[PDB]
Amino acid sequence: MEGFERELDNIPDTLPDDERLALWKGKLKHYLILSSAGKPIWSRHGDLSLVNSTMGVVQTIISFYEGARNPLLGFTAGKVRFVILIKGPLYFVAISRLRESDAQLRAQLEALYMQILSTLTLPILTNIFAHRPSTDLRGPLQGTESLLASLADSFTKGSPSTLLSALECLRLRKSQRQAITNIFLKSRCEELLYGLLVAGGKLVSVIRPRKHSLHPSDLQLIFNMLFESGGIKGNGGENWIPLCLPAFNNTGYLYMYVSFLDDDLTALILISPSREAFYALQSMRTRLVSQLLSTGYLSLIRSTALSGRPSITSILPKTPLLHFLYKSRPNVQWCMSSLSSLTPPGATATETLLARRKLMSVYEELHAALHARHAHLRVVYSTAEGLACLGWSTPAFEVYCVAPGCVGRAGMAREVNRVVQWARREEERLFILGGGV
Amino acid sequence: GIIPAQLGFLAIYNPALGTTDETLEDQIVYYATASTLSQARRRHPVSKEERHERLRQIGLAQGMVEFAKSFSDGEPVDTIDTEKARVILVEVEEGWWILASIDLTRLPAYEYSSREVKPPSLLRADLLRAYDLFLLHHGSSLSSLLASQGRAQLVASLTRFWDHFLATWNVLLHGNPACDVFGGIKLAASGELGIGVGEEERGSGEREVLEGLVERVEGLVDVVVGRYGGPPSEEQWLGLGGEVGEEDGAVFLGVGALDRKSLRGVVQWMEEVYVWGENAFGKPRRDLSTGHFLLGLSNPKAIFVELKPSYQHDHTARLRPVIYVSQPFIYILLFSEITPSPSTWPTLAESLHAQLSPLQKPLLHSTSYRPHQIFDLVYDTETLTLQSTIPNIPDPQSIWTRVEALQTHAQILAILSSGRAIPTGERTCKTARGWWIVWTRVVGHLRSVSSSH
Amino acid sequence: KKVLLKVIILGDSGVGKTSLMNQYVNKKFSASYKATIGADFLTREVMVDDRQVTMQLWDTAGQERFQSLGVAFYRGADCCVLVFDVNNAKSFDALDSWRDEFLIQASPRDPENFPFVVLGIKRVISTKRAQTFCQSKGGIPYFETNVEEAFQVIARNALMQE
Repeated sequence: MEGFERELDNIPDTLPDDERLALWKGKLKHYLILSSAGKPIWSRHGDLSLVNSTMGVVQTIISFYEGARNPLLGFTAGKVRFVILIKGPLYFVAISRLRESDAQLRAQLEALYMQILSTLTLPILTNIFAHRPSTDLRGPLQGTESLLASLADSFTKGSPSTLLSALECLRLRKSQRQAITNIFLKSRCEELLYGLLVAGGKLVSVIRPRKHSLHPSDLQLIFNMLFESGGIKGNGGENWIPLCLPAFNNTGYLYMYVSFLDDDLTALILISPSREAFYALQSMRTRLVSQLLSTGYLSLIRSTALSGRPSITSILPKTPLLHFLYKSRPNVQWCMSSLSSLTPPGATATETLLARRKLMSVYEELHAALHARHAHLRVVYSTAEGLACLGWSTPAFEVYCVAPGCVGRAGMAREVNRVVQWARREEERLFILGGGV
Repeated sequence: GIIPAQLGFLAIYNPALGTTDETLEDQIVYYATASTLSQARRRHPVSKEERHERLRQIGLAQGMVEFAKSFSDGEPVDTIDTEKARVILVEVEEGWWILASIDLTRLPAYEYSSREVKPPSLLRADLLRAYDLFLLHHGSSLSSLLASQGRAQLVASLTRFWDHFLATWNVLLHGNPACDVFGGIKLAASGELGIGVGEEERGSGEREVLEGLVERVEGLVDVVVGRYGGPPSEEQWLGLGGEVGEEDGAVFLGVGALDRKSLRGVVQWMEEVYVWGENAFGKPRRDLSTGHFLLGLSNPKAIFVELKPSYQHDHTARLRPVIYVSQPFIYILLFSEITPSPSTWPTLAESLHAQLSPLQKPLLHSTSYRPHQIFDLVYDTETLTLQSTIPNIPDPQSIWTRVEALQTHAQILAILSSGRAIPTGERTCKTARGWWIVWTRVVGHLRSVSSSH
Repeated sequence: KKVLLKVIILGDSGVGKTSLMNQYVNKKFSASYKATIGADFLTREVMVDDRQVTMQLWDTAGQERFQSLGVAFYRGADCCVLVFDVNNAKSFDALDSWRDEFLIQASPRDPENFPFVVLGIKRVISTKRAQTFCQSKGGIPYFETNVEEAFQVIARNALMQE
């Protein structure tokens, strides 16, 4: 709220040098991925000319700490926080003026590392940086830079999925979701390993075999690379992306087939351990798609995705809450109320973006309060007219809520219990309890 | 085989002292490490490799400061989180920095955990309190100390004071972290004496007696009296190297004539004297004639204070301290630098004792006054007074078990850090152990209710 | 599109202390952390062959306290520059030790023709002694200081290696 409107606006290259440097320093958040050699691998804001000396400084500081056998995990400078992650040859540093915790910035840097490792498998990365530490990774990362930039933009905008390390799901009936999963099973192929149906970035259905299990890290990686980044639209149509899925197998290449269900943007993802399966997976999709319109489930999916997150009044009749964010510790999945209630009905992109950023920053402050290291906090209430907020971290779930300041803890606890009760009532209709057969 | 958390190293440096090469070692006006600190710890040789490590650490801190000058728009690096240590960089004043890396607990390869280590806010508060005490015992400000006494004398004084302080410093959580993080003046449980007529139970006549002592006694500028411990029962109460209790604290502050910052410094020195009697800085050895007087007016030991502008007496004073000690009470009396002669000290001491001994019983009666289980902590930012009820951490019968004490105090420090309340909105945070912390900002008091199950 | 070279320029204890690098780099993109961190940080682009190349200059401090962390700054250095002063006698005499320190500390893959362009910043060290060290190992392109003209040769030697 201190210049966030132009924070996502990139630094123009036509400006002279010192104005560009001042603009770069004025950015609220910076993501800097580099090698152990200090070479600029990727920067969210500004080209490598702008960030080159700064990245060298960061690398030599971390290398100072590595030489002292005491790895550096980050440091604070007033309101600014620098978080440093060392994933082998790769050094990730996040500079935040938005007051996030070390854990949240570390999770965001871990997500960036996850995307990079998905681009090229871990043994290949380690070998290319070991047998040649003087390696510029920007070569193989030619197509990955746009995805990383968009993912970092989503992080700055406020990513609840990354904050909670979970995923969102369509509010589908349990019978309807079971029918969709059974339709998914009725068209299955031996080469198919991980089936996935998503609608508007929200999980719809998951298909996994008995032996191999779909780790939540893999799902987070897929959603970050496709829906959080929004790069799935790029090269629209059939999309045969080689993949890594390091949680499943980081030493090998899977292959994910992405298709648009336009026959809001419903997507079908099919991950197979063989490169030649694509055509067969194509025959899979036409088999699945034809089943969906015939049974009408595709139209239902599109209609459910078209309506966004349910409004706070509809979820809780006559509630003082403006928004909430409920995460279930099992099933690793979350849900939230519509963001349209925060902003006035007639608003521009900048106003809605500012409202989302404010609410998300409140949520990350609450999340940091709950998950402070060596602090067994269970409930946290704050008053940032004002704006009251509560966060509850029962070992079975995790709920954050925001209301106008004229509510108080007494009523806010009642509202939090109410929304938790609603989520428990609709647990089967909100979360993927189990995968496919 | 668990290695406890200890101060990995500490250093005080002025970057403006070392400009060119072969003057970088002049930057480190003080340096200490655990191996160096061992001798001082027992009481209270450097080589090229160690000097290289010291210069590397100081240059690394300066490099972080300069690198973050651009991003933070003037704010320097204050906290550094590393795998094996927690580093605190505090700018004590303009151009003077103290960098302290505290080694985390090693658990048998090693696993490095900071479960019991003080948070960065509390470590910075302790370092600032030590720096304020050093200023209290030496000059007005470190820059003035240097420009007056030369870098060699500054190095000697810093070495002595900081070796003594770091010998007894506990990087782990201990005592009352909630009171320690705020700094300020820790008032006793009774608070202050009665201001005017009608509060004689709290010590209104007692406060009048103290004020008349200030005015009547020649050369007396200020008086602060604090209660530490209990009434007389071989006691050896003034030592024990223990911790200041929750009830212990300043009872009657100055009559004015002292800035609240320097008044806080004097009160902290009183606490240090109570904890480290005969071992505190200045060596407050009890008088041979009578044990009531220690650090008499008769080595002209004088502490340096800044007087309040609303006083006749540009504001530095260099007053002379005299500590009159009773079993429960400690009176620190700040006399003028020259007006009371040391020659008349034997005569002045008898009058002082005759004017404070009859005060002992009424003072004991008045300080005994007190204003599910609820603990609060009111810290008035304007007047720096701190009145708290949160119990201190028991040493390894209080109403607390030690584990609960550490958990509660670490939690409280977490709310203070999150609430941006430490000097250097309502935050209501609960837990699964039945503790309900409620931090409120009174409009400038900062209350911290600590409701228990 | 974009090619990157992390230049490591080895000042022989203050010889290369921004005496000549000041007017080379755009001073806007700088970080004078050589006194504390142990390396001045610079960045400059050159026109090598019909396409630009960025070099991140690391003007190493060379102090003994930073030597133990030598592999820290020397990681992945595609370029090295042995810089001395023509007037100073010990400037040229320390080149062999500096080169051995680089060769052992970072261990370049093929140091036989590793980029080792020498900048003779402007005498005890004559031109004969100036290229004697060059012809000793590989005839490295020494240039007496127009400084940019001694760095596109660095790119021509480095891109062909990549």
